Amino acid sequence: KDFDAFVSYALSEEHLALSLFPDVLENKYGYSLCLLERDVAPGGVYAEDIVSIIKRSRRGIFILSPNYVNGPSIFELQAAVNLALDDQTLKLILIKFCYFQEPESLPHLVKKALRVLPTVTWRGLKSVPPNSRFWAKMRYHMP
Amino acid sequence: KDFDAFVSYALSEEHLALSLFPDVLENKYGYSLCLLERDVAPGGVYAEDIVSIIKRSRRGIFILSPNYVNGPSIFELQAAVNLALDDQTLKLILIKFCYFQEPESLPHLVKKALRVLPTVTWRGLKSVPPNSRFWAKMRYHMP
Repeated sequence: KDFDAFVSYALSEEHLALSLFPDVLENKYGYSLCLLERDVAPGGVYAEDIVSIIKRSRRGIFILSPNYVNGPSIFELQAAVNLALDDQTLKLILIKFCYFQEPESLPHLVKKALRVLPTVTWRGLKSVPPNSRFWAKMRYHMP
Repeated sequence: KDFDAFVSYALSEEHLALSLFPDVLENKYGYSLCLLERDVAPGGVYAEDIVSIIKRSRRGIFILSPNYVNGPSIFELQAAVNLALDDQTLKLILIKFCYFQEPESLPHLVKKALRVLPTVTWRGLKSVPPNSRFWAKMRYHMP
């Protein structure tokens, strides 16, 4: 394993994933994150790229939103859930970025994980300071 | 390889893939097709299986619709387009099941493939029967 946590995502979601997570967890608290766009080689087969970085990651961190659960992005959480039932060194954490209604024919096991996995509610401006409840819960769930 | 064609999808889109495509191409013309639900053993990683059946397939068949291009199924087509780059034994065909708009955020290679790949139109009751124009074009693009 080569990454503390892999960060999957659909201010904004994108700002929280790509600027805020590495700012706090990497640049301030020294963890080792994986972002698709930074750590993987362009081109390539996206299905393997994710199964690979999942296999080299200690946690999974999923920023849930309506755009996530109704888009192609949900491919990433399914793989994580698949790979997690084989290895439980892999611990998955959801993040409630905003309300999302959950879709109606998500595959069996993805519905299942939504029902039991730990969620940290993202609460906007309050959550942004590095000493916030949000990051506190994030750090608690890191290796 | 070992399959003539892999049939990817998100009456109904599922009836086409699961029922009519075996009825015509498999049964009626003796071809060898791969359906995810039928020809891979359950469990295992969904992203390892689509890459493996694509690698084993002479042809890729993709039933497009808004459901497909806006859901995670869009990653079956993204893999094949990259894999088909490496390997010229793999030829891809697009099926237009019903009108869709090219989603604004597909991977660069997927958008390219929508632009240039051979596209056969599903025309409802007219295309069902074996000697229909849709199956004629289909059998042309088979091995």
